[PDB]
Amino acid sequence: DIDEDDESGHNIILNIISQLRPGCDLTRITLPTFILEKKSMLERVTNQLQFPEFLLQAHSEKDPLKRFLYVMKWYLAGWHIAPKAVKKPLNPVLGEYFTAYWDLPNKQQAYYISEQTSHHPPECAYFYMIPESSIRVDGVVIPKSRFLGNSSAAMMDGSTVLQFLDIKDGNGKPEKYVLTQPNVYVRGILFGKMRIELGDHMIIKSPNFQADIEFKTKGYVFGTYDAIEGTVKDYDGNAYYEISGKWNDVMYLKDLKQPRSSPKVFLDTHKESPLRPKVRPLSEQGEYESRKLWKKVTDALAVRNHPVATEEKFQIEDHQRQLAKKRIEDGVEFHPKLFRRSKPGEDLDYCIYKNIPVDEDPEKQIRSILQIAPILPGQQFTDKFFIPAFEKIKSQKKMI
Amino acid sequence: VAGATLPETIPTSKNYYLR
Repeated sequence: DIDEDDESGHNIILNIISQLRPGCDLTRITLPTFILEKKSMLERVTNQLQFPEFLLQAHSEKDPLKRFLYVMKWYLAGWHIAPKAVKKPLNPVLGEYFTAYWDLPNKQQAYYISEQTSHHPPECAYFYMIPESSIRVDGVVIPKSRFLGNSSAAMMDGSTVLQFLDIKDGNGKPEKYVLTQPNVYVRGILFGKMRIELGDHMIIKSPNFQADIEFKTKGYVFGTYDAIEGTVKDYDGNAYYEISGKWNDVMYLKDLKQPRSSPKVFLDTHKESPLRPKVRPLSEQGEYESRKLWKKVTDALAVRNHPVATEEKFQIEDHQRQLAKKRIEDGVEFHPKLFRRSKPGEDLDYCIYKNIPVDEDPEKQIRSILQIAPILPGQQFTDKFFIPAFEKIKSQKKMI
Repeated sequence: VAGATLPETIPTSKNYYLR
């Protein structure tokens, strides 16, 4: 039954581990399909966007410190939307893309666009916006895989930039938050049972406040799994709140100005109603659009047919290796379709190619977003979708 | 430059009563 499957999976993984050394990466190593969930990393990112109400609360909050707390709430709430067993998303192919949208209770929509911008090393970029609430998010995921011995990790070097476009700072620019990502570990691979943990530091920074949240690992006897600990501070040394609890259970916030008060409930992740993204019908999706590209693999995963899932996945990744070979032969390199390389000194490697003026009518912003890629039912690809972003910005100003 | 065709009416909250 399943104890026999578990033993054979255990052996398969030991046979991979046997040929490694702590500190080296897993980019060359193919992991088995039975540790895959049925979504691409491009879609997995949208798990973290499933609580837009906290972001809407942040946007309407006048007090800067309280607004920061709501941003922290929005960002922490997404992490527990995650697979239950030891599973990871499919690694996207170079140029794979995924679009999705949300129908928000306030009759507005949220839009999401993403693309895998690099394979060596892996990187994807994503863009998310709620134009009628003046909310814009840009980010990149940069996972650097590492075998560590009894554990392995995705060292998460990406980051996220959140802007409230109609909340201006002293320079008359939108209020900006930069949010980093903790690392994702699997521990117990050598002498235990595998379990996924978050670890190390998550940094959230705004113009006037900052929070360094440590994702702790359990002690031998003391502590719990999934514990977090951090302090909300200004840039002048003043500590205002302490966050504690567990990122997949209840998180607590203690007011540090009142030493007698007790930590109060900040986030109870089992009492939250996530808002899942919507996606265009499969019949309208492109060849390298995530759900369509991986449909044969995920169908086999859903019926636990791992020989077929392994073969279908191999054919996709082998085709990508051949395409990469052809690029070398042609003397060219890949360039993303939807994201332009950022200018030096900025927080992100890549930004969506389309210019979206910060203060223009949100109906014009929505129209510009919908021109980037098919998001809503009925939208069609154009010829221009498939040319590089750097050629689309040349024409975005050549006619001007 | 547009990579996608638009819906006939750009959706907003100000025309959701129609939709």
